[PDB]
Amino acid sequence: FQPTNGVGYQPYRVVVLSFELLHAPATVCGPKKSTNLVKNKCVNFNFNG
Amino acid sequence: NCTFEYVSFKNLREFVFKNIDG
Repeated sequence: FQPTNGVGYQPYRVVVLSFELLHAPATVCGPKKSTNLVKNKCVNFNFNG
Repeated sequence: NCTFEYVSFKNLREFVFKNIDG
């Protein structure tokens, strides 16, 4: 690995993400954006499902 | 092949362990 090496021979950092889902509940999920809360008004609420 | 990992007389320590749908 040298500065003058060809692009094919230049170093490349490789990061592979693999996602495995077995017969078990899933822990790693995406973020769940939440809206602001309003009091003293008739609203349709959803708290933790 | 791991599928999980978590890290955090005088005493009566009672415990109840159970499994429901995994």
